[PDB]
Amino acid sequence: MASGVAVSDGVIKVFNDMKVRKSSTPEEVKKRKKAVLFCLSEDKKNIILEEGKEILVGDVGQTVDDPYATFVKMLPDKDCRYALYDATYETKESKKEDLVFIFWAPESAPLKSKMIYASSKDAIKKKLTGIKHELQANCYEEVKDRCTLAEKLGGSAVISLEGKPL
Repeated sequence: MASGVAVSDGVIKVFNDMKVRKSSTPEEVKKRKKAVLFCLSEDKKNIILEEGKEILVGDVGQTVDDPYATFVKMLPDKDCRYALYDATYETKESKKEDLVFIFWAPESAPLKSKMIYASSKDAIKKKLTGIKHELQANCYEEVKDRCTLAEKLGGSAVISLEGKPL
């Protein structure tokens, strides 16, 4: 075989920011990374992060009518990626948000970017340290389903996944 994968540490650097809501004023809270999509290093054996594959939250009402759409959009089935999505629902009380690790691993992915990632599923967490929530999918229907992603946050009372998507 040829298994192997070593995180570049930074994966935690960006994760430590995803755990918390890096914001403050009204001109920042909207610029929160709703989901950070990672990607296997060039070496093909090191867990690292991307540069231009992170969807914000304010985009929903800034330059993106559908934020959740941007995800699956750049979430092909030929490229296993790791994303830390933080769905925002509005139950019978007030708008909230739940951080989750949308484990995107398309079973139809390339063995040259699948045999690692898959087996890497545990290697990555080595840095996450038992991530709170999670949601692994292998189909646009499973990843592009509000009801599904709304399960990790509690879709019992959730009237919407963003006052629109649901």
